[PDB]
Amino acid sequence: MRSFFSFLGEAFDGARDMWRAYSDMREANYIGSDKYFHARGNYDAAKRGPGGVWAAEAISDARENIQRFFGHGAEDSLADQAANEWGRSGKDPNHFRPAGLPEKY
Amino acid sequence: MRSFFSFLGEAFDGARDMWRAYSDMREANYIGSDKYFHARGNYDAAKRGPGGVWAAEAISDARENIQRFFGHGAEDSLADQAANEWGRSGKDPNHFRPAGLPEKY
Amino acid sequence: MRSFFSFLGEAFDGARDMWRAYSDMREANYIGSDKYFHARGNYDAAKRGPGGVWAAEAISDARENIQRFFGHGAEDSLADQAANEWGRSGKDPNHFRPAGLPEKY
Amino acid sequence: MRSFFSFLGEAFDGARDMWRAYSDMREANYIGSDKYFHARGNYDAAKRGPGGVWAAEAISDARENIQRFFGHGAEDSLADQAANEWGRSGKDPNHFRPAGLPEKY
Repeated sequence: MRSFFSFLGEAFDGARDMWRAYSDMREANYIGSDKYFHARGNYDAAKRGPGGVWAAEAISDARENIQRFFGHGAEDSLADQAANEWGRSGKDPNHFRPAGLPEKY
Repeated sequence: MRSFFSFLGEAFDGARDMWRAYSDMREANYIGSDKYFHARGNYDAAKRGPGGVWAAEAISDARENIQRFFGHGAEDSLADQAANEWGRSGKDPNHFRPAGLPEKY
Repeated sequence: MRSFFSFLGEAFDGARDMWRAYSDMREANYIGSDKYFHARGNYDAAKRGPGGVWAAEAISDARENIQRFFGHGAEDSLADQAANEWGRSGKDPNHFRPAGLPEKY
Repeated sequence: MRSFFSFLGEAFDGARDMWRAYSDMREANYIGSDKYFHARGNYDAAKRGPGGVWAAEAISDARENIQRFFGHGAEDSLADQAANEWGRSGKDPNHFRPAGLPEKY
Protein backbone atom coordinates (compact mmCIF):
# COMPACT_ATOMS: atom_id res chain seq x y z
CA MET A 1 0.00 0.00 0.00
CA ARG A 2 3.07 2.23 0.23
CA SER A 3 2.99 3.79 -3.23
CA PHE A 4 -0.82 3.91 -3.20
CA PHE A 5 -0.96 6.13 -0.10
CA SER A 6 2.28 7.89 -1.02
CA PHE A 7 0.80 9.14 -4.29
CA LEU A 8 -2.36 10.34 -2.54
CA GLY A 9 -0.34 12.12 0.15
CA GLU A 10 1.62 13.87 -2.59
CA ALA A 11 -1.57 14.93 -4.36
CA PHE A 12 -3.14 16.42 -1.24
CA ASP A 13 0.03 18.10 -0.04
CA GLY A 14 0.30 19.44 -3.58
CA ALA A 15 -3.29 20.66 -3.48
CA ARG A 16 -2.43 22.35 -0.20
CA ASP A 17 0.57 24.07 -1.80
CA MET A 18 -1.60 25.38 -4.62
CA TRP A 19 -4.21 26.76 -2.23
CA ARG A 20 -1.44 28.32 -0.13
CA ALA A 21 -0.15 30.12 -3.22
CA TYR A 22 -3.64 31.50 -3.75
CA SER A 23 -3.98 32.36 -0.07
CA ASP A 24 -0.66 34.22 -0.08
CA MET A 25 -1.56 36.06 -3.29
CA ARG A 26 -4.76 37.20 -1.57
CA GLU A 27 -2.98 38.35 1.59
CA ALA A 28 -0.13 40.09 -0.23
CA ASN A 29 -2.55 42.15 -2.33
CA TYR A 30 0.50 42.99 -4.41
CA ILE A 31 0.33 44.45 -7.93
CA GLY A 32 1.99 42.34 -10.62
CA SER A 33 2.47 39.26 -8.44
CA ASP A 34 -0.01 37.00 -10.25
CA LYS A 35 2.59 35.07 -12.26
CA TYR A 36 4.94 34.65 -9.29
CA PHE A 37 2.28 32.95 -7.18
CA HIS A 38 1.17 30.84 -10.16
CA ALA A 39 4.74 29.65 -10.55
CA ARG A 40 5.44 29.24 -6.84
CA GLY A 41 2.26 27.23 -6.33
CA ASN A 42 3.08 24.80 -9.13
CA TYR A 43 6.73 24.66 -8.06
CA ASP A 44 5.72 23.79 -4.49
CA ALA A 45 3.24 21.09 -5.50
CA ALA A 46 5.62 19.58 -8.07
CA LYS A 47 8.29 19.25 -5.38
CA ARG A 48 5.99 16.88 -3.49
CA GLY A 49 6.21 14.31 -6.28
CA PRO A 50 4.12 12.89 -9.15
CA GLY A 51 1.04 13.20 -6.96
CA GLY A 52 1.84 16.89 -6.60
CA VAL A 53 2.51 17.46 -10.29
CA TRP A 54 -0.88 15.85 -10.97
CA ALA A 55 -2.65 18.09 -8.45
CA ALA A 56 -0.95 21.23 -9.79
CA GLU A 57 -2.13 20.50 -13.33
CA ALA A 58 -5.73 19.92 -12.26
CA ILE A 59 -5.88 22.98 -10.02
CA SER A 60 -4.16 25.31 -12.49
CA ASP A 61 -6.73 24.27 -15.08
CA ALA A 62 -9.57 24.85 -12.64
CA ARG A 63 -8.22 28.27 -11.68
CA GLU A 64 -7.96 29.28 -15.33
CA ASN A 65 -11.58 28.20 -15.71
CA ILE A 66 -12.77 30.32 -12.79
CA GLN A 67 -10.55 33.27 -13.71
CA ARG A 68 -12.22 33.73 -17.11
CA PHE A 69 -15.69 33.17 -15.68
CA PHE A 70 -14.93 36.49 -13.97
CA GLY A 71 -13.58 38.08 -17.15
CA HIS A 72 -9.92 37.09 -17.52
CA GLY A 73 -8.70 37.76 -21.07
CA ALA A 74 -7.72 34.78 -23.22
CA GLU A 75 -4.20 36.11 -23.82
CA ASP A 76 -3.74 36.75 -20.10
CA SER A 77 -4.60 33.14 -19.29
CA LEU A 78 -1.97 31.91 -21.76
CA ALA A 79 0.67 34.00 -20.00
CA ASP A 80 -0.53 32.43 -16.76
CA GLN A 81 -0.17 28.89 -18.13
CA ALA A 82 3.41 29.77 -19.05
CA ALA A 83 4.01 30.66 -15.40
CA ASN A 84 2.21 27.53 -14.20
CA GLU A 85 4.29 25.21 -16.33
CA TRP A 86 7.49 27.17 -15.69
CA GLY A 87 7.18 26.41 -11.97
CA ARG A 88 5.71 22.94 -12.42
CA SER A 89 8.76 22.11 -14.53
CA GLY A 90 10.79 23.06 -11.46
CA LYS A 91 12.29 26.29 -12.80
CA ASP A 92 12.86 29.09 -10.28
CA PRO A 93 9.56 30.86 -9.52
CA ASN A 94 11.52 33.98 -8.49
CA HIS A 95 11.83 34.58 -12.24
CA PHE A 96 8.41 36.24 -11.95
CA ARG A 97 8.99 38.02 -8.63
CA PRO A 98 7.84 41.67 -8.74
CA ALA A 99 10.26 44.12 -7.13
CA GLY A 100 9.67 44.45 -3.40
CA LEU A 101 7.41 41.49 -2.68
CA PRO A 102 7.97 40.64 1.01
CA GLU A 103 10.35 37.72 1.62
CA LYS A 104 7.77 35.57 3.42
CA TYR A 105 6.14 35.11 0.01
CA MET B 1 -9.65 24.27 1.08
CA ARG B 2 -6.61 24.34 3.35
CA SER B 3 -8.11 22.28 6.18
CA PHE B 4 -9.87 19.99 3.70
CA PHE B 5 -6.62 18.97 1.98
CA SER B 6 -4.70 19.01 5.27
CA PHE B 7 -6.99 16.47 6.90
CA LEU B 8 -6.79 14.23 3.83
CA GLY B 9 -3.03 14.66 3.65
CA GLU B 10 -2.90 13.68 7.32
CA ALA B 11 -5.06 10.60 6.82
CA PHE B 12 -2.83 9.34 4.01
CA ASP B 13 0.47 10.14 5.71
CA GLY B 14 -0.87 8.24 8.71
CA ALA B 15 -1.98 5.35 6.50
CA ARG B 16 1.54 5.23 5.10
CA ASP B 17 2.84 5.24 8.67
CA MET B 18 0.64 2.30 9.61
CA TRP B 19 1.72 0.32 6.55
CA ARG B 20 5.35 1.15 7.29
CA ALA B 21 4.96 -0.38 10.76
CA TYR B 22 3.63 -3.57 9.18
CA SER B 23 6.44 -3.70 6.62
CA ASP B 24 9.02 -3.07 9.33
CA MET B 25 7.40 -5.80 11.42
CA ARG B 26 7.60 -8.24 8.52
CA GLU B 27 11.21 -7.35 7.72
CA ALA B 28 12.44 -7.36 11.31
CA ASN B 29 10.99 -10.84 11.82
CA TYR B 30 11.60 -10.34 15.52
CA ILE B 31 9.69 -12.55 17.95
CA GLY B 32 7.89 -10.46 20.56
CA SER B 33 8.06 -7.13 18.72
CA ASP B 34 4.35 -7.22 17.86
CA LYS B 35 3.22 -4.71 20.46
CA TYR B 36 6.05 -2.28 19.70
CA PHE B 37 5.16 -2.06 16.01
CA HIS B 38 1.46 -1.62 16.80
CA ALA B 39 2.21 1.24 19.17
CA ARG B 40 4.79 2.75 16.82
CA GLY B 41 2.48 2.65 13.81
CA ASN B 42 -0.32 4.34 15.74
CA TYR B 43 2.05 6.82 17.36
CA ASP B 44 3.56 7.83 14.02
CA ALA B 45 0.14 8.22 12.40
CA ALA B 46 -1.37 10.19 15.29
CA LYS B 47 1.61 12.53 15.14
CA ARG B 48 0.42 13.65 11.70
CA GLY B 49 -2.71 15.24 13.13
CA PRO B 50 -6.48 14.56 13.36
CA GLY B 51 -6.43 12.79 9.99
CA GLY B 52 -3.70 10.43 11.13
CA VAL B 53 -5.58 9.56 14.30
CA TRP B 54 -8.60 8.73 12.16
CA ALA B 55 -6.58 6.52 9.81
CA ALA B 56 -4.73 4.82 12.67
CA GLU B 57 -8.10 3.75 14.09
CA ALA B 58 -9.52 2.52 10.79
CA ILE B 59 -6.38 0.56 9.97
CA SER B 60 -5.99 -0.87 13.48
CA ASP B 61 -9.60 -2.06 13.25
CA ALA B 62 -8.86 -3.52 9.82
CA ARG B 63 -5.69 -5.26 10.99
CA GLU B 64 -7.55 -6.80 13.93
CA ASN B 65 -10.17 -8.11 11.50
CA ILE B 66 -7.50 -9.64 9.24
CA GLN B 67 -5.54 -11.28 12.06
CA ARG B 68 -8.68 -12.88 13.45
CA PHE B 69 -9.53 -14.28 10.03
CA PHE B 70 -6.17 -16.04 10.21
CA GLY B 71 -6.79 -17.46 13.69
CA HIS B 72 -5.55 -14.71 16.02
CA GLY B 73 -6.73 -15.23 19.60
CA ALA B 74 -9.40 -13.06 21.21
CA GLU B 75 -7.14 -12.29 24.16
CA ASP B 76 -4.11 -11.56 21.99
CA SER B 77 -6.34 -9.13 20.12
CA LEU B 78 -7.29 -7.21 23.27
CA ALA B 79 -3.59 -6.85 24.08
CA ASP B 80 -3.00 -5.53 20.55
CA GLN B 81 -5.69 -2.88 21.03
CA ALA B 82 -4.04 -1.73 24.26
CA ALA B 83 -0.82 -1.23 22.32
CA ASN B 84 -2.68 0.52 19.51
CA GLU B 85 -4.29 3.01 21.88
CA TRP B 86 -1.05 3.54 23.81
CA GLY B 87 0.73 4.82 20.73
CA ARG B 88 -2.30 6.59 19.28
CA SER B 89 -2.63 8.70 22.44
CA GLY B 90 0.98 9.84 22.22
CA LYS B 91 2.62 7.48 24.71
CA ASP B 92 6.13 6.29 23.89
CA PRO B 93 6.05 3.08 21.81
CA ASN B 94 9.56 2.28 23.05
CA HIS B 95 7.80 1.23 26.25
CA PHE B 96 7.15 -2.03 24.40
CA ARG B 97 10.49 -2.14 22.58
CA PRO B 98 12.42 -5.39 22.95
CA ALA B 99 16.03 -4.63 23.81
CA GLY B 100 18.18 -5.51 20.84
CA LEU B 101 15.49 -4.81 18.29
CA PRO B 102 17.64 -3.14 15.62
CA GLU B 103 17.65 0.64 16.15
CA LYS B 104 16.36 1.23 12.62
CA TYR B 105 12.97 0.07 13.93
CA MET C 1 -11.75 -0.23 5.95
CA ARG C 2 -15.33 -0.06 4.66
CA SER C 3 -16.38 3.11 6.49
CA PHE C 4 -12.93 4.60 5.92
CA PHE C 5 -13.13 4.29 2.12
CA SER C 6 -16.86 5.06 2.18
CA PHE C 7 -16.45 8.42 3.90
CA LEU C 8 -13.68 9.19 1.41
CA GLY C 9 -15.79 8.08 -1.54
CA GLU C 10 -18.57 10.32 -0.24
CA ALA C 11 -16.27 13.32 0.14
CA PHE C 12 -15.18 12.96 -3.47
CA ASP C 13 -18.59 12.28 -4.98
CA GLY C 14 -19.70 15.41 -3.12
CA ALA C 15 -16.73 17.41 -4.39
CA ARG C 16 -17.74 16.29 -7.87
CA ASP C 17 -21.32 17.42 -7.22
CA MET C 18 -20.23 20.86 -6.03
CA TRP C 19 -18.05 21.23 -9.13
CA ARG C 20 -20.87 20.03 -11.39
CA ALA C 21 -23.07 22.77 -9.93
CA TYR C 22 -20.43 25.34 -10.82
CA SER C 23 -19.95 23.92 -14.32
CA ASP C 24 -23.71 23.97 -14.89
CA MET C 25 -24.02 27.48 -13.47
CA ARG C 26 -21.33 28.73 -15.85
CA GLU C 27 -22.86 26.88 -18.79
CA ALA C 28 -26.39 28.05 -18.01
CA ASN C 29 -25.27 31.69 -17.91
CA TYR C 30 -28.64 32.50 -16.38
CA ILE C 31 -29.24 35.67 -14.39
CA GLY C 32 -30.44 35.09 -10.83
CA SER C 33 -29.86 31.34 -10.83
CA ASP C 34 -26.74 31.23 -8.67
CA LYS C 35 -28.78 30.71 -5.49
CA TYR C 36 -30.37 27.65 -7.09
CA PHE C 37 -26.99 26.25 -8.08
CA HIS C 38 -25.48 26.78 -4.62
CA ALA C 39 -28.41 24.93 -3.07
CA ARG C 40 -28.33 22.17 -5.70
CA GLY C 41 -24.61 21.52 -5.37
CA ASN C 42 -24.86 21.37 -1.58
CA TYR C 43 -27.97 19.21 -1.80
CA ASP C 44 -26.41 16.70 -4.20
CA ALA C 45 -23.23 16.45 -2.14
CA ALA C 46 -25.03 16.04 1.18
CA LYS C 47 -27.12 13.29 -0.41
CA ARG C 48 -23.91 11.26 -0.74
CA GLY C 49 -23.53 10.89 3.02
CA PRO C 50 -21.49 12.47 5.87
CA GLY C 51 -18.47 12.72 3.56
CA GLY C 52 -20.43 14.79 1.06
CA VAL C 53 -21.78 17.10 3.75
CA TRP C 54 -18.19 17.66 4.78
CA ALA C 55 -16.91 18.34 1.25
CA ALA C 56 -19.88 20.64 0.57
CA GLU C 57 -19.02 22.83 3.56
CA ALA C 58 -15.34 23.00 2.65
CA ILE C 59 -16.07 23.96 -0.95
CA SER C 60 -18.82 26.45 -0.12
CA ASP C 61 -16.26 28.14 2.13
CA ALA C 62 -13.74 27.96 -0.71
CA ARG C 63 -16.20 29.39 -3.22
CA GLU C 64 -17.12 32.28 -0.92
CA ASN C 65 -13.45 33.07 -0.41
CA ILE C 66 -12.86 33.19 -4.17
CA GLN C 67 -15.94 35.25 -5.10
CA ARG C 68 -15.06 37.79 -2.41
CA PHE C 69 -11.59 38.06 -3.95
CA PHE C 70 -13.31 39.09 -7.19
CA GLY C 71 -15.62 41.68 -5.59
CA HIS C 72 -18.68 39.79 -4.33
CA GLY C 73 -21.02 41.89 -2.17
CA ALA C 74 -21.51 41.31 1.57
CA GLU C 75 -25.29 40.80 1.54
CA ASP C 76 -25.03 38.53 -1.50
CA SER C 77 -22.44 36.45 0.35
CA LEU C 78 -24.76 36.03 3.34
CA ALA C 79 -27.57 35.12 0.94
CA ASP C 80 -25.24 32.59 -0.71
CA GLN C 81 -24.48 31.02 2.66
CA ALA C 82 -28.22 30.77 3.25
CA ALA C 83 -28.69 28.91 -0.03
CA ASN C 84 -25.77 26.62 0.83
CA GLU C 85 -27.22 25.63 4.20
CA TRP C 86 -30.71 25.22 2.73
CA GLY C 87 -29.48 22.65 0.23
CA ARG C 88 -27.04 20.95 2.59
CA SER C 89 -29.86 20.21 5.06
CA GLY C 90 -32.05 18.32 2.58
CA LYS C 91 -34.40 21.15 1.69
CA ASP C 92 -35.46 21.34 -1.96
CA PRO C 93 -33.13 23.47 -4.12
CA ASN C 94 -35.97 24.04 -6.61
CA HIS C 95 -37.26 26.58 -4.10
CA PHE C 96 -34.76 28.98 -5.66
CA ARG C 97 -35.24 27.76 -9.22
CA PRO C 98 -35.82 30.51 -11.75
CA ALA C 99 -38.89 29.45 -13.69
CA GLY C 100 -37.48 29.23 -17.19
CA LEU C 101 -34.22 27.66 -16.11
CA PRO C 102 -33.72 24.79 -18.60
CA GLU C 103 -34.87 21.42 -17.21
CA LYS C 104 -31.39 19.88 -17.59
CA TYR C 105 -30.30 22.04 -14.65
CA MET D 1 -11.61 19.59 -11.08
CA ARG D 2 -14.04 16.98 -12.40
CA SER D 3 -11.52 14.35 -13.55
CA PHE D 4 -9.36 14.97 -10.47
CA PHE D 5 -12.17 14.16 -8.03
CA SER D 6 -13.50 11.57 -10.47
CA PHE D 7 -10.29 9.53 -10.37
CA LEU D 8 -10.21 9.78 -6.58
CA GLY D 9 -13.82 8.67 -6.23
CA GLU D 10 -13.14 5.68 -8.48
CA ALA D 11 -10.13 4.60 -6.40
CA PHE D 12 -12.09 4.76 -3.14
CA ASP D 13 -15.15 3.01 -4.51
CA GLY D 14 -12.66 0.53 -5.95
CA ALA D 15 -11.01 0.14 -2.56
CA ARG D 16 -14.45 -0.34 -1.02
CA ASP D 17 -15.26 -3.03 -3.60
CA MET D 18 -12.07 -4.90 -2.76
CA TRP D 19 -12.81 -4.82 0.96
CA ARG D 20 -16.33 -6.10 0.37
CA ALA D 21 -14.94 -9.04 -1.59
CA TYR D 22 -12.92 -9.86 1.52
CA SER D 23 -15.90 -9.30 3.83
CA ASP D 24 -18.08 -11.57 1.70
CA MET D 25 -15.34 -14.22 1.72
CA ARG D 26 -15.19 -14.04 5.51
CA GLU D 27 -18.98 -14.33 5.83
CA ALA D 28 -19.42 -17.13 3.29
CA ASN D 29 -16.82 -19.30 5.05
CA TYR D 30 -16.93 -21.39 1.89
CA ILE D 31 -14.31 -23.93 0.80
CA GLY D 32 -12.76 -23.30 -2.62
CA SER D 33 -14.19 -19.81 -3.06
CA ASP D 34 -10.92 -17.89 -2.61
CA LYS D 35 -10.32 -17.36 -6.32
CA TYR D 36 -13.90 -16.28 -7.01
CA PHE D 37 -13.74 -13.41 -4.52
CA HIS D 38 -10.30 -12.32 -5.72
CA ALA D 39 -11.76 -12.19 -9.21
CA ARG D 40 -15.03 -10.53 -8.19
CA GLY D 41 -13.32 -7.88 -6.08
CA ASN D 42 -10.95 -6.88 -8.88
CA TYR D 43 -13.82 -7.02 -11.36
CA ASP D 44 -16.00 -4.77 -9.20
CA ALA D 45 -13.21 -2.24 -8.65
CA ALA D 46 -12.16 -2.26 -12.31
CA LYS D 47 -15.76 -1.46 -13.23
CA ARG D 48 -15.51 1.89 -11.42
CA GLY D 49 -12.96 3.03 -13.99
CA PRO D 50 -9.19 3.74 -14.16
CA GLY D 51 -8.99 4.84 -10.52
CA GLY D 52 -10.58 1.55 -9.53
CA VAL D 53 -8.18 -0.56 -11.58
CA TRP D 54 -5.41 1.30 -9.76
CA ALA D 55 -6.85 0.58 -6.30
CA ALA D 56 -7.42 -3.09 -7.18
CA GLU D 57 -3.81 -3.66 -8.21
CA ALA D 58 -2.48 -2.00 -5.09
CA ILE D 59 -4.80 -3.92 -2.79
CA SER D 60 -4.23 -7.31 -4.45
CA ASP D 61 -0.47 -6.86 -4.04
CA ALA D 62 -1.06 -5.99 -0.39
CA ARG D 63 -3.36 -8.95 0.12
CA GLU D 64 -0.77 -11.33 -1.31
CA ASN D 65 1.87 -9.77 0.93
CA ILE D 66 -0.26 -10.39 4.01
CA GLN D 67 -1.35 -13.90 2.99
CA ARG D 68 2.32 -14.90 2.58
CA PHE D 69 3.08 -13.48 6.02
CA PHE D 70 0.79 -16.13 7.50
CA GLY D 71 2.04 -18.81 5.12
CA HIS D 72 0.55 -19.33 1.67
CA GLY D 73 1.60 -21.83 -0.99
CA ALA D 74 3.51 -20.30 -3.89
CA GLU D 75 1.44 -22.09 -6.55
CA ASP D 76 -1.65 -20.78 -4.77
CA SER D 77 -0.34 -17.21 -4.77
CA LEU D 78 0.31 -17.49 -8.50
CA ALA D 79 -3.18 -18.92 -8.98
CA ASP D 80 -4.54 -16.01 -6.95
CA GLN D 81 -2.66 -13.54 -9.15
CA ALA D 82 -4.32 -15.12 -12.18
CA ALA D 83 -7.75 -14.68 -10.60
CA ASN D 84 -7.03 -11.06 -9.69
CA GLU D 85 -5.91 -10.23 -13.23
CA TRP D 86 -8.78 -12.21 -14.76
CA GLY D 87 -11.30 -10.09 -12.88
CA ARG D 88 -9.39 -6.83 -13.29
CA SER D 89 -9.31 -7.35 -17.05
CA GLY D 90 -13.10 -7.55 -17.03
CA LYS D 91 -13.64 -11.28 -17.56
CA ASP D 92 -16.50 -13.08 -15.80
CA PRO D 93 -15.50 -13.79 -12.18
CA ASN D 94 -18.06 -16.62 -12.20
CA HIS D 95 -15.40 -18.55 -14.09
CA PHE D 96 -13.98 -19.29 -10.64
CA ARG D 97 -17.29 -19.87 -8.83
CA PRO D 98 -17.43 -23.05 -6.71
CA ALA D 99 -20.58 -25.15 -6.93
CA GLY D 100 -23.21 -24.06 -4.41
CA LEU D 101 -21.91 -20.63 -3.44
CA PRO D 102 -24.99 -18.64 -2.32
CA GLU D 103 -26.18 -16.39 -5.15
CA LYS D 104 -25.89 -13.31 -2.95
CA TYR D 105 -22.13 -13.56 -3.44
